[PDB]
Amino acid sequence: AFAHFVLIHTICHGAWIWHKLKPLLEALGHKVTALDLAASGVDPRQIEEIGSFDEYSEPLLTFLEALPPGEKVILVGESCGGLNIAIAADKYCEKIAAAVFHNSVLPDTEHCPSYVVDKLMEVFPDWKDTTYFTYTKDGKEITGLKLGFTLLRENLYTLCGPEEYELAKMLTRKGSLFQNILAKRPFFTKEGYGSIKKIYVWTDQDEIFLPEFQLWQIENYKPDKVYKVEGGDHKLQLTKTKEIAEILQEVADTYN
Ligand SMILES: OC(O)(C(F)(F)F)C(F)(F)F
Repeated sequence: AFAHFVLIHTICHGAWIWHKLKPLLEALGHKVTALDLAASGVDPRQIEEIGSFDEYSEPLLTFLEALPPGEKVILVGESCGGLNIAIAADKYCEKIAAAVFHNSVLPDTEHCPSYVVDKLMEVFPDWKDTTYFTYTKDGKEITGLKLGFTLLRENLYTLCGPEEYELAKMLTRKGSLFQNILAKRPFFTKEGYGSIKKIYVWTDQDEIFLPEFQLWQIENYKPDKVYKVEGGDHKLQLTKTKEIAEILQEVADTYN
């Protein structure tokens, strides 16, 4: 079967990390949309204009609003992309056949939206040469960040080629986890987000979202399906592109 995959990058990244995976899925017969979220990739906004993870998710929400009645998509989110999935599923659960988490945060419905991110900062507290700044938007002080190049090299793109790591140094932008805004956000609902099928893809070779955090998330909010990819790194759509496309074909053949 063919599905329409909507690929959702992580913060400080853009549609471009999917540049290898999107032609592979299309060569399998699938339709693929690779969005730039607010102030990400070649989106015209800067991060200081964005006051929350919900506003940051506007390109995905606008995309889902434009789907004609009865068209469903499979959302695929990498790293912080799981939070954009949770936001989208609370507005458009009928339009989501399934959600695939790719070395991604897995929000739940029993704790606050920031919960999984609070646990990530405890498991991975040293972001090496990542720099931080603050800005104010709608009376809230938000901590922005720009991922350090050594963190990019060693923890995110560990096993990627120098031409893939070069794209990350050239294209990663200032972003924000909006953690303090997520902490005071209403909880993801059981009827929207809680109702969708969740497929959890990960590698125990991930150098930022370490096995303790990912195994902690699997036990915290049980996925409908778990796939463990052997080897690769945090960017499995670059180091294990073929393997991710095979898993996504299986999800397409399972969830309607
Ligand atoms: O997903 C990241 O890019 C961040 F957005 F959380 F910073 C990470 F991989 F660096 F953690």
